[PDB]
Amino acid sequence: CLNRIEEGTYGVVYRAIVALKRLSLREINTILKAQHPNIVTVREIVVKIYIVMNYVEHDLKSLMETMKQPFLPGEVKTLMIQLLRGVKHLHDNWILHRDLKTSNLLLSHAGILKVGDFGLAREYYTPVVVTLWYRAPELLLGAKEYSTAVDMWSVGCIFGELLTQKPLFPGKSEIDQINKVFKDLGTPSEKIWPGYSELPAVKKMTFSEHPYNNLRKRFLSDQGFDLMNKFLTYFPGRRISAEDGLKHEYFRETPLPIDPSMFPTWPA
Amino acid sequence: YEKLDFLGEGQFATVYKARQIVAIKKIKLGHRSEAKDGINRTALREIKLLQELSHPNIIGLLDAFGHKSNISLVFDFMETDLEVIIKDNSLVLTPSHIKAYMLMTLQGLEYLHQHWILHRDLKPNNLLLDENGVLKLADFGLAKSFGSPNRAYTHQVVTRWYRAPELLFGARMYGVGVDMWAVGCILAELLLRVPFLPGDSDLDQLTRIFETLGTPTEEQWPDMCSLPDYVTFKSFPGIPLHHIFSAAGDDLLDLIQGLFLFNPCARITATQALKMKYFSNRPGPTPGCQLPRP
Amino acid sequence: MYHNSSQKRHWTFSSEEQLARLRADANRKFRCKAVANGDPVFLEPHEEMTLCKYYEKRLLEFCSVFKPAMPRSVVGTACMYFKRFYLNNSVMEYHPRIIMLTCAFLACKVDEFNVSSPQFVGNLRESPLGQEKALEQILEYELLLIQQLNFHLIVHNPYRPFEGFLIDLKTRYPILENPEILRKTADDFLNRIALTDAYLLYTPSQIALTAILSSASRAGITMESYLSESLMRTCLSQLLDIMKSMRNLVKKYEPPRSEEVAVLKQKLERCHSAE
Amino acid sequence: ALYEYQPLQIETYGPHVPELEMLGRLGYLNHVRAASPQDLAGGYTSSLACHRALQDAFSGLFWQP
Ligand SMILES: Nc1ncnc2c1ncn2[C@@H]1O[C@H](COP(=O)(O)OP(=O)(O)O)[C@@H](O)[C@H]1O
Ligand SMILES: Nc1ncnc2c1ncn2[C@@H]1O[C@H](COP(=O)(O)OP(=O)(O)O)[C@@H](O)[C@H]1O
Ligand SMILES: [Mg+2]
Ligand SMILES: [Mg+2]
Repeated sequence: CLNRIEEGTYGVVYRAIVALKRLSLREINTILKAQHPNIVTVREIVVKIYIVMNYVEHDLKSLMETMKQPFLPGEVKTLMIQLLRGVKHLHDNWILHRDLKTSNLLLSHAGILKVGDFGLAREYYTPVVVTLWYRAPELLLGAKEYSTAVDMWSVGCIFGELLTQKPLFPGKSEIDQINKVFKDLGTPSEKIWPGYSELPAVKKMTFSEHPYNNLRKRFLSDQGFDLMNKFLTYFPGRRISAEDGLKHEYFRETPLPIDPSMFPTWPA
Repeated sequence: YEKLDFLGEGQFATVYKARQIVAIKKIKLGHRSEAKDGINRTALREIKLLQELSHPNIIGLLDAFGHKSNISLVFDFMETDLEVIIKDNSLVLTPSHIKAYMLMTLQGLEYLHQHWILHRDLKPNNLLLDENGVLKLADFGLAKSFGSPNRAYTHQVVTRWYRAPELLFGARMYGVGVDMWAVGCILAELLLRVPFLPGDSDLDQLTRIFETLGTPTEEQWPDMCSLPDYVTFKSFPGIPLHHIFSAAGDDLLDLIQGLFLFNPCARITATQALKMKYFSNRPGPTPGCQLPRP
Repeated sequence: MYHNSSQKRHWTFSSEEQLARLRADANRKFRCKAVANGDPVFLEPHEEMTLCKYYEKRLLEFCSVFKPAMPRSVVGTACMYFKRFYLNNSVMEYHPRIIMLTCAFLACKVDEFNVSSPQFVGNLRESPLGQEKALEQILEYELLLIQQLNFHLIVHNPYRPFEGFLIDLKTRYPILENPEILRKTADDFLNRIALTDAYLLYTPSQIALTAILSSASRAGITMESYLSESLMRTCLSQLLDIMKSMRNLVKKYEPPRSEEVAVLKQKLERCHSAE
Repeated sequence: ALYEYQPLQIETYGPHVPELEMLGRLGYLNHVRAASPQDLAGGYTSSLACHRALQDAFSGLFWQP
């Protein structure tokens, strides 16, 4: 071991170049089942239990914290392409990650985004998952069942963070998070959201009404707005998927996705 | 101090036995930004708090040796926790046992609150039982002093199961009530052997609280709306207290109701709780040597 | 509370003789250690006291312009830590500058004044290299200060007792028309008590009462009736004698001399460079 | 073995401070900052601040090392 890169609640990672994460069966099985170029590649398993991974130089959140100019649209689009490929590979393997955030996203010098942190991933459930700043409204309102829409929301929020280098909904509290989502997007309705009244939170609580589609003032192309609204579709069954998002016309625009190799360098 | 056994690991630190038999809690460094801070703030807080405290029902800090990297604390060996007693189905909890546990907890909190200090982390596994059945509070990482209208700390301190509605509604400033509610929850657990309000989400926790004890009104909470995280609720009738705890007597029902008022100011304190008729009523609380042992 | 606290049990002394003998013991111990390691370069204990007073004033100035604003409790705790550390240690071993910096850092940590290390050193009038070097020395010496304080990290200051006595005078003393006009001057007197070693000899309640009564006497207002009746014969005499000793200590204190502190600083740098 | 409450007693080495329940009766709370309704919601009253100030004012006032 060389140095502890960061500390975690249920696992701590050291640099050695490889990464040695000390922690169980759920995480290792999920990480093994999803080998991919855009997914953290486990090299071997050693014994406390340790997992050896291919070392990446940086993560997305650290890069955002220590850089002043905004992201250029081309590398945003390239990172979205890589993220969508990864989440679609996870979906094909019947894997729900539920822990998609900029901290988990790892970016190397070669411009390759390689997701990890499979502690919260499961085979498809658990009522309370996903961080508050990226959790979907369905799990916020106590939905006992959920699907790929929970990862789709996290991807959309990560896109919103990419656009402005600031979290879209950094709610101080769960009630504050719900209020922020309702204010920025507009409160849902039964006509907009079928099965609204069935949600446990609405049955036992009351919220405030807000005008619809207030997120546009915060920010992106018109096709970018269409794809963003595809991320912020309230209805879980209507929300777009990664496969269709890859097919969207926003990925073919004037700032075409630059290749991963042409990435401006940053301190290591 | 010859390390001889491993006693578990948490998020704050790692604890292990040593030869009188003691337990060392060695603190691991925090995050990357927290590694540059030096000695962990939780460890320093606990050091000062247990250095200024002395009571038979408060855990005793003995030594705080360490090195440059981090710090390590030493405490008396604490045989078991209260959560082990509760979760063990082979242990029958007679009303005298509940009375004795509540008495020890309330006396410890009385001494703690007299010195203007809030535990803010009350829950059964934090109450440690020794080989002589002397319950002692522990895990003073979140313990902070109260009384001065100058320092306000995060409301998200207690775990979701034992969090008072004043904390759940996002209160900057609070008093002893945030402890008392937790005590009541512990009491409820001792009466049911299962968590009283085992909510998964904090909003679900609020729904469980209001479904069990009824939605509060402006009569029982004069300034409930004033809180910033206040959320409106539907008026649940609330299960009557005697239905939830059938075997508990009238005095125990009054004690539970007092511990479970929605108004933190009107919620009974440790001194008031010890002065209720329940503790002086027959039967007498069990001694330390007669408490159940796994 | 103070009446059962580590400060009362360990860090309050009978008189200045104990303080002088402890400081002389520390100086002699360092001299013996140096002579065993392998004569005119060692400074006398009074010179050590002069340097300690000068760098305590420097720590006061540091905490005065600190950003974010330092609560008075934090600076009081820092000064108490400085006095406690240098009561049993020698300036010839550990440099006063880094020790006062680590005292301020530990006071910030203990008093729940959350400031990050880069934020903590952004108030330093040094180069960025100087700031990061100061950071490493502070991190090195924090545990040393912790160990030298006997892990007694809670310090009771006279500001809260001063507020309490002001409130009590407001409510239970109709004779005094307005105690508020007696605050500011007392505050100034409190500052003087900070400079001397009265923090190591008398409890904060006595210090606050002495400051209030000195402010009252300076304005000509006499309130012996407050002590006699409102506060309800040996006890009153002892309190009066304690106040007299406080005023004598305040009068007797002498500020540092510029040429003297310059010479002492040069000598101290010589000792630290040599070993 | 029954139980009957004994008020725990520790010497403050100073003048007696009034009991918490009755500070407002003598007008002690008149000379403090009134607690805002947000603090009252969480169970914080100016009585606590006044009592803490008075308790720390009279603590150790009569002590001789
Ligand atoms: N292979 C790697 N390359 C770069 N950074 C890594 C790598 N593995 C882990 N990390 C760092 O470690 C952190 C993840 O810690 P993690 O193991 O998720 O802790 P926990 O699982 O307890 O939350 C991330 O912030 C990331 O920056
Ligand atoms: N004084 C003590 N004597 C013996 N064992 C102890 C003592 N204090 C703590 N322990 C053990 O060490 C472990 C500490 O973990 P814990 O404090 O629960 O972590 P966290 O606070 O992060 O949940 C507990 O499981 C407990 O059994
Ligand atoms: Mg992680
Ligand atoms: Mg514990």
